[PDB]
Amino acid sequence: TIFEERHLKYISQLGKGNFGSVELCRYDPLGDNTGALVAVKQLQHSGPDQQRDFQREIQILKALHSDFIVKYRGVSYGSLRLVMEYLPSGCLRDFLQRHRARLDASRLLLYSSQICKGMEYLGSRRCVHRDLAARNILVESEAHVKIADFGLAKLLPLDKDYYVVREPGQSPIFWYAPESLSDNIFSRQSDVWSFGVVLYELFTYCDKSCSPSAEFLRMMDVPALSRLLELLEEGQRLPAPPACPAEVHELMKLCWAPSPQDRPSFSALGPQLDMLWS
Ligand SMILES: *CCC(=O)N1C[C@H](Nc2ncnc3[nH]ccc23)CC[C@@H]1C
Repeated sequence: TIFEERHLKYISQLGKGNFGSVELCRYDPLGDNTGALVAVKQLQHSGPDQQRDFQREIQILKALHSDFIVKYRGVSYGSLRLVMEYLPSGCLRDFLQRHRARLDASRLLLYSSQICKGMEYLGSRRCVHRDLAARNILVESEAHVKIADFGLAKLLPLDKDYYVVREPGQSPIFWYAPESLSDNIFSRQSDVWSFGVVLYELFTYCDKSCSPSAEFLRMMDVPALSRLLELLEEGQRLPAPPACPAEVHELMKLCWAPSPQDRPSFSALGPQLDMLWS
C-alpha cells in the first residue's frame, strides 16, 4: 500500500488530463528491470484546490472494490502519487477503433453490461463519476472492461441525491446531461445520461466520423453549449449507429430521457443488457 519514491522508475507518459498526468512506471526495488509495471497519477503543477481534489480522488478509489473498477494499489509520499494497476490494452475508445473488425454485437453488449455493473456499484457507494466516456474506460482483456479516472468523482451526502458545481465543466460538452449543461447539476441520473452516450460510442466502435462531437456539431451567432442545450430541449438526439440492434438504440433513448427522474436506474438497465446477451 506504500510505495517508496526512489523505487518507482519512470518509463513513459500514458496520459495528461485535468491538472494531472498518468505515467507508466516500474516498481523496481531490486533495480534490475524485473519489477512490476504500475500506472501512476500525480498533479502536474501546484494548487491548493487541486491538492484537496487529488486527496479526494485517492480516498474514493481506495474504498472501491469491484472487478469493473480500476484497482487502487497504493500511494507514494513526498500524498504525492496515486499508484494503480497498469492495463496495457489501454482506453476502450482507442481499443474499439483498432479491433472493430474482430468485436461483434455480443462483445459490445458484454462491455455495456460490465460498465453498467460497475456503475450500479458506484451508485451503491453514493459515488457520482461525472466523466463517464469510452476514453475513461480501460480494457483488462478482450472480454473485460473497467471504469477508470475518478478525477471528477464526488460522494453524495446521505440527505442529498445530487450536487451543484460552482464553475461549469471543462470536459467535451457532448456527454453532459441537460440539467448539467443548464444548471451544473450532477447526480447518478446524469451518469445514466452519460452511459447512454457510452452505449452510442460502443455501437459506433468510437468511429471519429460519427462521434458524439462530429455528429452533434453536424446536427447543430449563439454559444455552442446553449445551441446543444437547444437541440436537446427540442427532443433531438444522436441517431442510431450504423447496423445498431433496435433494442440497444431504444435503451440509449431511455438513458437520454429529458427529466433525470424518468431515466432508468443502472439496476434496471443491467438485466436488460444481460437479456440482450452479454
Ligand atoms: C485513450 C488512451 C488511453 O489508453 N488512456 C488511458 C491512460 N490511463 C491508464 N492506462 C493504463 N493503465 C491505467 N491504470 C490507471 C489508469 C491507466 C491515460 C490516458 C488515456 C485516457
